[PDB]
Order: sequence, then C-alpha cells, then structure tokens
Amino acid sequence: AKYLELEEGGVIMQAFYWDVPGGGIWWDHIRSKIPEWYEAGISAIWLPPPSKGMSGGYSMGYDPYDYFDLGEYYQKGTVETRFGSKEELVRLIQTAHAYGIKVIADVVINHRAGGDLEWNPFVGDYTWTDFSKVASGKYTANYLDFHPNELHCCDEGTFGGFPDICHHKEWDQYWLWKSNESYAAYLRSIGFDGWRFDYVKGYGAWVVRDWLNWWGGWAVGEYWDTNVDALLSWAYESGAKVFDFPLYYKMDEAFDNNNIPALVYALQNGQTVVSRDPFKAVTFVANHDTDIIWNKYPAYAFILTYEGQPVIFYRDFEEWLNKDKLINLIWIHDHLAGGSTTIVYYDNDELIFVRNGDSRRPGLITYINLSPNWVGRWVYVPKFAGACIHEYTGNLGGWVDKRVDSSGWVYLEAPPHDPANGYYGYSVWSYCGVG
Ligand SMILES: C[C@H]1O[C@H](O[C@H]2[C@H](O)[C@@H](O)[C@@H](O[C@H]3[C@H](O)[C@@H](O)[C@@H](O)O[C@@H]3CO)O[C@@H]2CO)[C@H](O)[C@@H](O)[C@@H]1N[C@H]1C=C(CO)[C@@H](O)[C@H](O)[C@H]1O
Ligand SMILES: C[C@H]1O[C@H](O[C@H]2[C@H](O)[C@@H](O)[C@@H](O[C@H]3[C@H](O)[C@@H](O)[C@@H](O)O[C@@H]3CO)O[C@@H]2CO)[C@H](O)[C@@H](O)[C@@H]1N[C@H]1C=C(CO)[C@@H](O)[C@H](O)[C@H]1O
Ligand SMILES: [Ca+2]
Ligand SMILES: [Mg+2]
Ligand SMILES: [Mg+2]
Ligand SMILES: [Mg+2]
Ligand SMILES: [Zn+2]
Repeated sequence: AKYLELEEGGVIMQAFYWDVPGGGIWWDHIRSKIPEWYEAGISAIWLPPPSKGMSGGYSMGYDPYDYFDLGEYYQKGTVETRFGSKEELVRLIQTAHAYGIKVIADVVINHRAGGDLEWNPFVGDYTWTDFSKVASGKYTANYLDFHPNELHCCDEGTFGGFPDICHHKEWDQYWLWKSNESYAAYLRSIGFDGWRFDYVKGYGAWVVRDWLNWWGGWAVGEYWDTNVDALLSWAYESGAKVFDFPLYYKMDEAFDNNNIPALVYALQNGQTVVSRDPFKAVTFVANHDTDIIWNKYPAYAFILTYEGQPVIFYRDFEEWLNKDKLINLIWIHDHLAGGSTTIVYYDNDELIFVRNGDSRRPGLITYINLSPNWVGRWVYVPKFAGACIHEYTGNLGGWVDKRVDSSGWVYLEAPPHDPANGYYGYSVWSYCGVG
C-alpha cells in the first residue's frame, strides 16, 4: 500500500453496496478504481461474496449456492455472477496486489441457498437441501449438512428461511476450510488475503477460530449487536475483529442530533468496541445493510482521526461525498493519527480531542463542529506546548499555522458545519513540517 498496510491498521474500502449495477461489470469496474484508490492511500478492499448464488445474475452473493463457482459455470441462469466472471475477479485481485492493496473475501457460511428439493427425514418434510448438482462438483451437500440433524436441532442462529449449515459435521468443515481443497483454500489460492465473516451470530466462534488457525490473515466478523460485551466475547473467542456497531449507533445519536455528549459518554464508559479494545474494532460510517448517519463529514473525521481501524463506504467515496476530504482524512489517519486519546473539550455541538502519538505518527488535535457558524476557543494542549502547529485539512480556507505558548494554550478554530454550502465542520492540527 502507499501508506499503512492492512495489518498495520490501514484504511479499508468497502468496494460495493447493495444492488450494484449487474451484468457482470462490477469486478472490472472496481479494477478500474484500483490505481485511484492506491493514490488515495487505501490499504485493502472488501469485495462482496464472490460465489454463484441462488438468484444467479441478481444475487448479491449472500445466498450462496455453489461456493466453488466464482463466475465460470453455467447454472442459475448465468455463467458470470452478478459481479463478473472468475477470470475478471482474479484479474481484479491480482491488480489490487500489483498496487500493494490487499483483498478481503466476504465469507457467507451460516447458510446456503438455491438447493434442490429433497425429502428430509429429520424434518419430516421436503427441504431445499439438495446441493448434489452444483456445477463445480465441489462441496455437494444434503439434509445431513443442515439443522436440524442427528447431532442437534439447531445452533446459535438462523437467517430467514435459508438452510442453516451445521459446521459440526466433518464434511462441512473439510469443504469450507479444513483442507487444501476447501473454500478457504480456493479463495486464498486466487489471492484473497483476509476475511469478512457474514452473520457470525449464526454459528460458533470456534468456526472462525479454526478457519484462522488454518489460513491466518486479517479477519473481521459481522456480529450485529449493540452489546459490547457480546461483540468482544465473540472477538476473543474467534480471534477475529468485529465491526463496531455500538460506535455506529452512537455516532448517529451524536452527529445527527447535535448531541456529541452521547458519543463521548459511550466512549468513556466502554460502550463502544473501539474504546474497550481499539485493536479489535473495525469502525465505519455506513455499509450495504445500514446507512442512518446523515451528517457523514464529522463521522468520517471522527473514525479517521480516532482509534480503531476505519472502513470507507464505496458510495461515500465514489459517489456522494467530497472525495478530496476523504483523501485528506486518509492521509491524516496514516501520518498523524496515532497513540492514546485525550478528550480536550465537548458539548452539544463541539468535540476536541488529542491523539498523543506513537512511534510513527506524531499525534494530532481534532476539532469537530456541528454548528452552522465558525467556532473558536482556547484549549489546553501541553503536548504541543511551545510548538508550531499547522491545520492539515484546509477547511479553514487556506494555509493556517499557530504558535502554542510555553504553557500549552492555543486558540483553536473550526469551520461551520454546512456541507450544502461547502463547509465541512472540522479542522485537524499537528506539528508543522510533517508533510
Ligand atoms: C497501529 C495501531 O494504531 C492504533 O492503535 C493505537 C491505540 O488505539 C491507542 O490506544 C494506543 O495504544 C497504545 C497502548 O494503549 C499501550 O498500552 C501500548 O501498547 O502502546 C500503544 C501505542 O503504541 O496507540 C496505538 C498505536 O497508535 C489503532 O487504533 C490500532 O487499530 C492499530 N493496530 C494495527 C496494528 C497491528 C499490529 O502491529 C494489529 O494488531 C491490528 O489489527 C491493526 O489494526
Ligand atoms: C457423502 C456424504 O458425506 C456427508 O454425510 C455424512 C454425515 O455428515 C454424517 O453426519 C453421517 O451421517 C450419518 C448419521 O450420522 C447417522 O445418524 C445416520 O443418519 O446415517 C447418516 C448417513 O446416512 O455420515 C454421512 C456419510 O455417510 C455429507 O454431509 C453428505 O452431504 C454427503 N452426501 C453426498 C451424497 C449424496 C448421494 O447421492 C447427495 O445426496 C449429497 O449431495 C452429497 O453431498
Ligand atoms: Ca446457524
Ligand atoms: Mg463480465
Ligand atoms: Mg441518522
Ligand atoms: Mg458549543
Ligand atoms: Zn450443527
């Protein structure tokens, strides 16, 4: 990558959204963006589930049918998946690698879909559990591979009415990750570096732990819950990171309702994954399932200057927000945003905090303002005492430098929050001469 690598906490780009244009053009489209994302500082890309789904060309990949068909077998009415051909996917992955950008596979293994009808003796009725006809000829399955079966009636959870995979069966373990012929092996063989596990609340953390013991690589699990104890419990049991949904909902409460204290209190009370273990939290402002934060500028300013590992949503970067602002924040994240965090000030519409720096990043001062007016106030930041500080976003309208007195006091300023008029509501500062 250009700056920090994925394993170093680099910025991740979720390279899709719900219902992206079909026709098998997505892999090629994302490939065309790789050079631009490289220059922007992106360290890795998270791609949608790559396998042929039940809905064929209409599938977003979350209804996997033939795990080993990445768009090269004719079935479910199409050869390519909604995203493209296997060849196009491999080309995308290898192109990302050419630019030093890692690739994350979206692993959907709680359930399967598109199976044929067969008599299920455990249910006493017909179920869509016959996967004997998958065109790849790999990982066929039947009622013995789903719940209920002879081992138990169910596991941690189900997803709608889709057949629920029983990972306790050796056949399923072998085909998913526990062998050199597995789905994990296949994904790794074509270049996937890391993993994003879908609906992990639906099965045991032990599944992800064994998968990682076999293949390693960066990993995150999608555990949809606001209970931090549950998310972290899963994170430690699985050995993977978790998406910080608690932070997401708190940022909505705070930035969308002029109520920053709600966020600060959640952080201070360990009610976010990031404020408890920033090495386990994958932060985000929006994703393909939920997008409730309207005031995205202060939200991105926050996750790109605060602790944790941030993910930028495709639509925000490529379609909806001022791309230059996100490019600037990525630079700030990788060059200045390091160390512990000290909250300097906060009220309904203002948030000022300091990143104390680490071995590679000197630290910074973030000043978020939700009000439609210019704001300024004296702040006590002894870390920068007697130093020359520079504003690195340009949001004040130009080149701005300030001299912090020997005591640590300096008059900090932030622009109005009025994106409709070109004002973004935040300023970021650090030592002069960094870059
Ligand atoms: C690279 C790292 O950057 C960020 O981590 C910072 C923490 O958020 C801060 O709290 C602070 O942690 C310090 C510890 O509290 C202290 O006990 C001691 O261990 O020193 C730490 C600082 O050196 O500073 C951290 C570094 O700036 C970010 O939040 C975090 O996600 C990043 N971790 C990445 C790096 C590695 C391996 O080297 C992987 O474990 C993670 O998956 C990466 O995301
Ligand atoms: C070949 C077969 O392998 C797997 O089936 C094994 C089950 O997973 C095990 O749990 C065990 O099932 C036995 C029960 O433990 C026992 O209580 C009793 O119910 O007998 C069961 C066996 O009849 O052993 C099974 C292997 O003998 C895998 O789960 C399963 O999908 C595999 N079936 C393939 C074979 C056909 C036949 O045309 C197709 O229907 C399927 O698509 C194939 O995948
Ligand atoms: Ca399940
Ligand atoms: Mg195509
Ligand atoms: Mg909202
Ligand atoms: Mg105020
Ligand atoms: Zn089971």
